[PDB]
Amino acid sequence: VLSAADKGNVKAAWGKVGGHAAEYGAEALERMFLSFPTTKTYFPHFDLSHGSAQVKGHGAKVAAALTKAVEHLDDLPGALSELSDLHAHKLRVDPVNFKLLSHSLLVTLASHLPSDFTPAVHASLDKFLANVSTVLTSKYR
Amino acid sequence: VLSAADKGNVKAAWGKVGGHAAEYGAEALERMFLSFPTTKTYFPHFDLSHGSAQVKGHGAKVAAALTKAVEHLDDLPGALSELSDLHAHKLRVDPVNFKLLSHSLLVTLASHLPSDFTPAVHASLDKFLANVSTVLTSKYR
Amino acid sequence: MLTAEEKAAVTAFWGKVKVDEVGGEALGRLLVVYPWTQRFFESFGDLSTADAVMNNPKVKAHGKKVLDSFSNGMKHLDDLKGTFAALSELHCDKLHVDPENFKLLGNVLVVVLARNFGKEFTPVLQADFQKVVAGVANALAHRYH
Amino acid sequence: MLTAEEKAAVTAFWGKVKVDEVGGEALGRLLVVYPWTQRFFESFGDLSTADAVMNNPKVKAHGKKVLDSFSNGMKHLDDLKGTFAALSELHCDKLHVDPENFKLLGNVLVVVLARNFGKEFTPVLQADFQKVVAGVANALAHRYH
Ligand code: HEM
Ligand code: HEM
Ligand code: HEM
Ligand code: HEM
Repeated sequence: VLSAADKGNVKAAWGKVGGHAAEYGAEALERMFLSFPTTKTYFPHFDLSHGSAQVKGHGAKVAAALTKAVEHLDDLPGALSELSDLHAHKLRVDPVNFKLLSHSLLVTLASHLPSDFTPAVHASLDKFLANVSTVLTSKYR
Repeated sequence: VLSAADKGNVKAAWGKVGGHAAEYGAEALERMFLSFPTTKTYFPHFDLSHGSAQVKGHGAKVAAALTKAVEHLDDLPGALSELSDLHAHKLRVDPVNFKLLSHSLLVTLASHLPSDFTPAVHASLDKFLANVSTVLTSKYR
Repeated sequence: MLTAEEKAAVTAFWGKVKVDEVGGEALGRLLVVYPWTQRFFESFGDLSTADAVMNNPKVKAHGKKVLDSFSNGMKHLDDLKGTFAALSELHCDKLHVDPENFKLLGNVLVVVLARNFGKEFTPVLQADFQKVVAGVANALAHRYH
Repeated sequence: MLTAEEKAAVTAFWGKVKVDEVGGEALGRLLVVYPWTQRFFESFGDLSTADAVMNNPKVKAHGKKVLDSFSNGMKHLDDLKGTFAALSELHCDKLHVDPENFKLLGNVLVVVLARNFGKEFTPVLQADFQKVVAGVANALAHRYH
């Protein structure tokens, strides 16, 4: 559960991400697939070669969902219903994988906003991602 | 995140627990300390002997907080704020411990309510316990 | 691993466990309680509801196999790493089962025993038993460790 | 673990790592990001706030010790179980550190390298680095598995 402070930190970090959300979204997938090769099993139909237009397009999808979540920090389950549906019910993604993408996403933000990625912001972003992960892996509908 | 079926299952199972809450609460602690001895390091000032009146009394307190949570399934953070403060801020209990206790409680319940401890009830309680665990390890202050 | 006692106790208790029955309930509860695990059992057919899961013939049959390996494992508590070597390869290398899952199953198995034996499944026995399932989870996770 | 390819990569990059600084930043972020870890360093003084934690001299000092252990591991990449036997013993047997925590620190380590190297710490380089930390975490958790 996020503090009021977490919510502000998440919003601040995200404002810095701004128009690069998609790019960061794409790099993160990219880092996950490379560091954690078992995640690839979920994308048998994807071109997973380095630089894939497919991974890029998918990164934008992911980034787009995260911005949606940032905007609805007070009702994530409400905000990401369609997504749990897909991830929990449809794809049955093992929860461990969500920890791989989160890590990948922090690695990505850290490298691009070294100034902004303070320990406090790092702490709040981690919590937020744990929160989204929980919503996406829960069958509450 | 709990579904409406989840909440129904929790209320009903906890309803069957009824007046034996304290006893079950005490047995869960005893099973925890015995199976996972590292847990004991959080209670150095306790007599963790067999049947300690301290354990039994602690068991009672744990059971009363769960009842309170069952009564507030829609606002755990609000309902358990004081306990979060204790466990998260003051005690700094490693979250793996919550898993050990949750397991310990489920083992207790299955053994005492075998006809009621259905695969569905089991699933719902496991989720309920993870939600409580999240609250208790979160510093939302 | 267990000492002489833990072992004997664990052993003696086991002699009363109907593998057939208990294995089907253990696997079934896994798919119900931790539903992402259904992904690995796609070929099993209908896992749509808890009833479907618990009543699925593939689930039940596969559950019995799992418990057989456990029973074998119980005969070789001395060498769990050796005894589970092939399964370690299958689960790790071919299936790619996150090792976290091995723990969930072992835990679900203990819940199942508690259910089936009530008070007979004492806190003390439970404990020796936690040792066992942790040992088995570690043997299977070897191609990770 | 690493191939010779990867051995080389990991080794070259490391050559550029400022152990002092990275170490202190890694330990500090751990304590701030995963607050319960603070329970093991109660003796370090004030860990009240991020600022306090990051600026704690004992934290800074200890971060160096750790990274030092890291540097050594880097040298004995093919026998991490042995190189860390001693630490495994301390952390597992004496400290009772839950091994999940070993994964958190490594992960924090990777985030810090990324913060400090930017584009220099590529997806491909990170990938190699992840194997190392996984190795170190498994070697430390040895006393368990
Ligand atoms: C931060 C957590 C995540 C978020 C926000 C997220 C978001 C999304 C979005 C927005 C989509 C596309 C939905 C559409 O078609 O419009 C999607 C699809 C997908 N995601 Fe995720 N995802 C997350 C984690 C994961 C993880 C950890 C995995 C597995 C490694 C995963 C596997 C997939 C797959 C297999 C698809 C379907 C791809 C396709 O066929 O288009 N997701 N996700
Ligand atoms: C569902 C999970 C848990 C619940 C509901 C719970 C509940 C409680 C309650 C009601 C109290 C006493 C509050 C009062 O003073 O009125 C307490 C105290 C305490 N709890 Fe927990 N607890 C949980 C998990 C844990 C875990 C996993 C640990 C560590 C293994 C732990 C360690 C402690 C300690 C050390 C105290 C203080 C004991 C004393 O000095 O009296 N708790 N808990
Ligand atoms: C205590 C831990 C476990 C034990 C002892 C165990 C045992 C077994 C055995 C004996 C087999 C069949 C071997 C054969 O084909 O000869 C098997 C297969 C399999 N296991 Fe496990 N298992 C365990 C945990 C898991 C977990 C946690 C999962 C995934 C959630 C899993 C997924 C599978 C799958 C997908 C198969 C093959 C299905 C098929 O081809 O019919 N296992 N396991
Ligand atoms: C990458 C994983 C880790 C490595 C390589 C590592 C390394 C070290 C080293 C080199 C020492 C000093 C031993 C000596 O006194 O010579 C140490 C001590 C210690 N470690 Fe870590 N550590 C790791 C993870 C952790 C984690 C995650 C925790 C707990 C949150 C932890 C808790 C401690 C504590 C409490 C001490 C002793 C403090 C003292 O006695 O002054 N370690 N570790």
